[PDB]
Amino acid sequence: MDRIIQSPGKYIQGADVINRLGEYLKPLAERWLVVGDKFVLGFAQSTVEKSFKDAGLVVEIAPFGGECSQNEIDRLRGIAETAQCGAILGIGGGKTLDTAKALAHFMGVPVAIAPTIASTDAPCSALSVIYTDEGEFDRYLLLPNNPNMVIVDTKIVAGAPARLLAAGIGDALATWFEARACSRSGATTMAGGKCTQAALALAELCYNTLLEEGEKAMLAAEQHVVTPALERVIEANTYLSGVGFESGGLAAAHAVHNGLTAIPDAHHYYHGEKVAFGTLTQLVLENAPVEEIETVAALSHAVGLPITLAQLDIKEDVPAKMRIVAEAACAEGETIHNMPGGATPDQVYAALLVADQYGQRFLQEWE
Amino acid sequence: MDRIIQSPGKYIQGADVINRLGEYLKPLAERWLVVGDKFVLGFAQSTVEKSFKDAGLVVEIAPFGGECSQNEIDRLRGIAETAQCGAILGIGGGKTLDTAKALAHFMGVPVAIAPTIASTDAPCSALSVIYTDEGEFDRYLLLPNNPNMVIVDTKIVAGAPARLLAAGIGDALATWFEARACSRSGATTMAGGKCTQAALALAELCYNTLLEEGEKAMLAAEQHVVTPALERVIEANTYLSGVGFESGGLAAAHAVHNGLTAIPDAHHYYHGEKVAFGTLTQLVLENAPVEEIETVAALSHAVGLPITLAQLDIKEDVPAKMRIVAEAACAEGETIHNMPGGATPDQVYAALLVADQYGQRFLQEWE
Amino acid sequence: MDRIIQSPGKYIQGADVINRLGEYLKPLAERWLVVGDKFVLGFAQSTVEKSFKDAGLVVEIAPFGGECSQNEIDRLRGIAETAQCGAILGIGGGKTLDTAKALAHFMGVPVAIAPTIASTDAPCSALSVIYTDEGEFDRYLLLPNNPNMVIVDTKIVAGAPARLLAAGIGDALATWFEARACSRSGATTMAGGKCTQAALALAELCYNTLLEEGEKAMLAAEQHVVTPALERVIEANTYLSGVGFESGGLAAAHAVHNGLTAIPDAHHYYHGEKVAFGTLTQLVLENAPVEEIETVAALSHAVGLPITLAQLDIKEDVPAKMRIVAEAACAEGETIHNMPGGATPDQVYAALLVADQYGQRFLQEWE
Amino acid sequence: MDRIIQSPGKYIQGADVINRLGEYLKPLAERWLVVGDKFVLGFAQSTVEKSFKDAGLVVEIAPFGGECSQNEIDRLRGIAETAQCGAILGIGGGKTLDTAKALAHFMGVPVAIAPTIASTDAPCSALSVIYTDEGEFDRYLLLPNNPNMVIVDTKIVAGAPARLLAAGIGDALATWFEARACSRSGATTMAGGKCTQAALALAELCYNTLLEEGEKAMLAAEQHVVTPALERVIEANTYLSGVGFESGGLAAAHAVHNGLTAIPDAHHYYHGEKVAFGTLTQLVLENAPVEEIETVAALSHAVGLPITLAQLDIKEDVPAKMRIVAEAACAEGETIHNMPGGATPDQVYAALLVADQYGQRFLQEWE
Ligand SMILES: NC(=O)c1ccc[n+]([C@@H]2O[C@H](COP(=O)([O-])OP(=O)(O)OC[C@H]3O[C@@H](n4cnc5c(N)ncnc54)[C@H](O)[C@@H]3O)[C@@H](O)[C@H]2O)c1
Ligand SMILES: NC(=O)c1ccc[n+]([C@@H]2O[C@H](COP(=O)([O-])OP(=O)(O)OC[C@H]3O[C@@H](n4cnc5c(N)ncnc54)[C@H](O)[C@@H]3O)[C@@H](O)[C@H]2O)c1
Ligand SMILES: NC(=O)c1ccc[n+]([C@@H]2O[C@H](COP(=O)([O-])OP(=O)(O)OC[C@H]3O[C@@H](n4cnc5c(N)ncnc54)[C@H](O)[C@@H]3O)[C@@H](O)[C@H]2O)c1
Ligand SMILES: NC(=O)c1ccc[n+]([C@@H]2O[C@H](COP(=O)([O-])OP(=O)(O)OC[C@H]3O[C@@H](n4cnc5c(N)ncnc54)[C@H](O)[C@@H]3O)[C@@H](O)[C@H]2O)c1
Ligand SMILES: [Zn+2]
Ligand SMILES: [Zn+2]
Ligand SMILES: [Zn+2]
Ligand SMILES: [Zn+2]
Repeated sequence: MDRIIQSPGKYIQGADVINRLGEYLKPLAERWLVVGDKFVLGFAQSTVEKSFKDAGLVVEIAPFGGECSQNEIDRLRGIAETAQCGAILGIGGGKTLDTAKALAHFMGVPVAIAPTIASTDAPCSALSVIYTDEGEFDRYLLLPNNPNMVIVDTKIVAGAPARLLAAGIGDALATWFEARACSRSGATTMAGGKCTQAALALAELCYNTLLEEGEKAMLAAEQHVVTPALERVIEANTYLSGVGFESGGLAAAHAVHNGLTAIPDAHHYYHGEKVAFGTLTQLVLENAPVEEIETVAALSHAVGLPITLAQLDIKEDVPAKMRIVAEAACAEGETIHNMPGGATPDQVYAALLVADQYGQRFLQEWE
Repeated sequence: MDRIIQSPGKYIQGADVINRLGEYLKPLAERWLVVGDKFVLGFAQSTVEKSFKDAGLVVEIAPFGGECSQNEIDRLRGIAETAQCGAILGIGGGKTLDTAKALAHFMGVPVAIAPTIASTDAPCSALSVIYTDEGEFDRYLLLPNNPNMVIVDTKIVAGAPARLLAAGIGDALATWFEARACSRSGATTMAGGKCTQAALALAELCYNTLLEEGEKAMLAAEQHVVTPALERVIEANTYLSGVGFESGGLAAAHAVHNGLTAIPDAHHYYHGEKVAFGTLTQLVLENAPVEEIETVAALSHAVGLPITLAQLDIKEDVPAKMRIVAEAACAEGETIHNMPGGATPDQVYAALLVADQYGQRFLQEWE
Repeated sequence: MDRIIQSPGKYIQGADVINRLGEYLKPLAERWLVVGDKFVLGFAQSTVEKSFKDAGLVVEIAPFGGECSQNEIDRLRGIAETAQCGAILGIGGGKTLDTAKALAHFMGVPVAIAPTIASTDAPCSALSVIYTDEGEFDRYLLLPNNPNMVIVDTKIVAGAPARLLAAGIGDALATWFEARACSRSGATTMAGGKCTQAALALAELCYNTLLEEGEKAMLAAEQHVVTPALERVIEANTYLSGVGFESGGLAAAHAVHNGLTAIPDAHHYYHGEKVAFGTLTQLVLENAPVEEIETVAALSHAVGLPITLAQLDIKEDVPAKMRIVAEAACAEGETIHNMPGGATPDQVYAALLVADQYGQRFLQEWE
Repeated sequence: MDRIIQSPGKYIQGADVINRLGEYLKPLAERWLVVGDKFVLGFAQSTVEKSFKDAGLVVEIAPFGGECSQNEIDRLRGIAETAQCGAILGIGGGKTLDTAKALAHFMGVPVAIAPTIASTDAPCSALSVIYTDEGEFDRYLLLPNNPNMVIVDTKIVAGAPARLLAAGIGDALATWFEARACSRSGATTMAGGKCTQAALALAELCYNTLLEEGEKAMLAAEQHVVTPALERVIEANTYLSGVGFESGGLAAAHAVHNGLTAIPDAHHYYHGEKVAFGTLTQLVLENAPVEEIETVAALSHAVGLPITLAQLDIKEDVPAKMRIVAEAACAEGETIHNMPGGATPDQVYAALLVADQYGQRFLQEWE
């Protein structure tokens, strides 16, 4: 069938690009509603206002309630209609960004996306994940296009807690493995077609970038400063991983992430931290070579991601919980079925326990 | 400076995808002006009308005058307002697509483009070239965004003259060398910033695809059939080179192309045919290793592109003509200035004569 | 523009060459003033006198006051005019040698240079660095030629404190990295032109020599004896590094050295010890691969050079001091601007902190 | 023994650098004798006079007799004292440069040389060959130093006959093999000591430059234009081979050259043309591996150098002539004695016949 690749229309990254926001956004619309993470507005709200004002734009700022829920979106629709804005800007982490995309779609207007962390591969995709106000999965909202514009201030990312950069590394490290599995199996992507070569190349670049640059990038995030390694890892966590997962494919790592959220123990760990264990689980399923397993385990360990179930607070009733994870992972319409030859609940259960054992031996040997 | 990559929002490629234009375009608008010339509407019109009709869309077919000019745009816009079209589809070669992009810009509506050939890398880009009704360059029209949707029917492309596929290879083969040069010089790209890693990776993938698949694809093109090699070369010629040139950078090869168009002798050659000589010229300028120049000359020769001035019909008064080419290639604003260290007219002159001598020696040996 | 390489007219190294000084110097002049480091004159003054006397030359010996200042040079001019000498010999470390060059230039006579340590790349260059008597930077004196003759007694070098050989390793280890950056950026060299191939080759040889021979050479310097590894490292620290920096180029490592001298904490560390940290800082800026960073950090550590700010006594108020270092490093006319794409004060600050972190982890891991 | 490298003080190369002779030479002297023959002053004189005039210098043009002989030197010195010149500029080919170096020596003043061809490696060296007014070898004049300044206008060199560039390649291609042999035998170099690492690295760079760039440069030479390949070959032919031979060492190839000049048949060939056969002779003597001899024969053949005795017009009485060559090459004082293990007349005789047979087989295969 057809080969399809999707992208945001334009992706921009640079130090202090928050000062140029207005100038980049001006071609899209004159009037703007900003949906902003509260923490971020706390240090940056004047800077944002000045950026728009200097470009001759009209802007109103709405603080974000914190969850991408139907209620929050509806609240923001009300504010948007009153403002009669021609476009939405999301500025924050993934929850803020998914909310802005959904809002913009319901208002039928352009959306710009300004990640203030590089924590997940949400920013670039044509998808918003909707939750209940209690923080539970509600539904996927499939958008007819990717954001018009994605603008990443690398200095703001560098000032955020380093754990959130690690989390994004854990999210993005899965990308190549999942897109390759889908290539091998011939699976349809979220873009609705088979893999392009472009998408697999970006997915592989993502993996190699993290291997070469991940540890260097963490030194910079820990000191809250911008270096070339950090710029490269931000691009990987954001553009490469975004295009790679959506237009290259999802498989076991994401299915296992979803499984793990059915366990209360891990629910407050970051998306990428759960994806990280999902990647190790996937390498058991696809029987990756010893040196590949070790390379991934070593990078994950070096940036502080979990490589064991105990690092996700899964310490008691492990067999029973892994049954739950395995069943959820193989539910109808999960992406585990994109693996070459598929995966049964028993195969995933087996992979979970064995990945945990590999993690546990890796750690012991590290003293 | 910021690092920027731009892309069409969605790129789709597949055999007989023209049957699916409706389902794919539906999410963007209900009412469409379809702009195509007589020849294309000749084979395509009834298929388009049925695909749109079955998706529940409205179409207004507007035969195209053949030239991308302000008058032609105004006329078509005339027709589009009357019909109350929400979106433009261009279907055909580069002049038709250029026109649909410009029209859609002036009317503030989305654009889809459906190339029926793969002969240049211009289609996916955020640029429209405006011409006189007589066919002379008027001005470049910079667009605020790349086409919303690009849809390539590989079966229609396979039916086009094989010469046009080779010409496309000639245009796309420059991509890597020009992006690499701009990366070495730190030049600004047409997307408005410095190179992303993503853009450089797609430019290099373009090059490697053409090396690996070029000759195989030309066998398919000459038999007018679709193979995976042809599919890959079409992607390289269209998506990879489009992103590579616009977000990776242009340099000497394109500037030499422009110089060659000041020479009446070379008027009957396609864009990519002149660019193919420009690439060899560039490799002399940057003093590429013998093995690289030989690889490029061999691929160019194997798919029928020119590697000498005589194969562009430049046979008489060659010194005098190359002074003209060199002076034009080095005109203020030209992309030759993106080469590391720049290039003077004298340097470009020298490279033109030596690239020609190199091509001549290469042809002599080949027999 | 023009490609230029500069050299001393003749470079000589050998064990006990101090005995052949007179014979080597005789073609330049009959009457000589020797400007001599006091420590050196303390053990070698009779040997020097005998060398000249045996060759039939006339010599007068002036002990060097210790700083290359305008006053010291003026004092020595007075002595030289009275002596009516036809040439100057400098014998000592870098401060003695720069003084002799400056003196010889002001008297308009030939200069010979006899390093008694291999501590910096001063000896061979067409430059004298002038200081205040208080030991502060005054001005660069650009000489119209390099020394006529450079004569290195490898046994005298071997008898000096081993720390001063390490210091020279730290000075010379920067050479390849800086000349390569300048090659990449197209920067002008101190010789006034673009890089020759000759200069880059000598710069690269310098780096590879230190990697292969640095540790072996330190064993010999510690035992105060001459081996082939020591002879090779002396040549690297003196001729290779001299030609390499002047005719290949300076970039971030030297700019960072200059920054660090604005900090009182490090002021009494040797030139090369500060350059060593500057090299690690540069490898952050140019995003060197992990294995290159590690190779350089390991060699620097093995010969006793600093790889952390604490090893230069920068232990308190580090952020504030690194702002100072970064601003000085990027001052107008510094060589940091020779890096590909340049470097802002923020980029250099970032590189300083991250290089320090890499150093600190390297040391921790070394237990 | 001491390790010594000698070099010209400053080497400058660039297109149209003749326009900058004044600014570059100013630092050495105010008043100049410019020595050039009719032909060179023919194209160069007005340019030189304007460059000097604009720098504020005085010039006295002294047309050169064509032969480097004691009479010619005395005459010119005559003119130089009258004019009260502080420095000599030689401009032209090797006989003019030789003369300027010798003159400047006898008058005790600095010398600048501006080669208008790149056909031998003699220009940069500290040696002048003196001849009879009739053109016969009189004596070698050893100079205490290399030229103060060497200035090569690559655009003038590109205008010279292509044959002279190839001849230069022939002269420079020996450099690495002769320096390597002297390094293996421990022979003393013309600079008066054992090999430095620097000199061996420049000799090997010369070889690799010619391999990589030789054929490319010959295309530029034949079109009479400047490319980077030509620039690199000019540097190899002039600076790298000059330092390589004088500070690296001469061996069999030069001795064979000398032997070949005792044979009237080879009189119409350039120095580098005879040396090219001498190199192949040397590779037989040292029993170089088949792949090395083939590489050298192929490069020599590709740029038009002789690889057989017939291509030096030695066609009759070849055994008898090769006895003469072998005896002369092995004369007391000749450099063949620097080969590891030495060489007897019989060994050299054998190598000459076998090198010829090798060349003949190589030409037969090539068609
Ligand atoms: N749509 C997709 O394709 C896709 C893909 C992956 C993940 N997601 C979604 O992404 C969400 C997770 O995003 P997230 O982990 O970024 O959560 P988030 O948006 O809640 O951000 C995490 C935390 O980071 C803080 N933060 C943000 N910027 C900061 C800054 N500059 N300095 C300091 N703190 C800062 C926020 O205040 C917040 O507390 C989930 O809802 C998940 O479903 C969507
Ligand atoms: N200087 C220039 O103007 C220049 C230079 C180089 C390339 N080009 C490009 O080349 C084009 C020139 O050709 P054109 O304008 O006449 O375009 P065109 O559309 O007429 O090109 C040939 C056509 O034949 C069609 N075709 C033939 N048999 C077919 C079959 N069996 N099934 C399906 N399709 C079939 C192809 O699909 C294609 O549309 C330009 O539009 C431009 O894109 C232009
Ligand atoms: N001109 C240039 O291109 C260039 C390049 C680099 C550095 N420099 C200059 O070099 C200077 C630093 O030179 P340095 O570090 O050699 O300083 P230095 O000349 O003061 O020598 C350092 C110490 O070594 C001692 N010493 C010298 N020879 C000895 C021996 N044989 N045995 C024992 N002790 C011996 C001296 O007495 C002195 O105390 C600075 O002024 C710097 O600006 C110039
Ligand atoms: N046995 C020998 O004497 C021997 C052997 C081998 C090589 N050589 C070398 O070759 C030389 C022989 O040639 P020559 O002495 O007649 O030297 P020459 O200077 O006349 O050589 C040719 C000249 O043509 C000039 N030229 C021609 N067209 C030009 C243009 N358009 N622009 C600029 N310059 C242009 C070149 O610059 C060059 O100076 C010797 O001087 C020596 O260096 C000598
Ligand atoms: Zn994810
Ligand atoms: Zn093009
Ligand atoms: Zn230094
Ligand atoms: Zn020679």
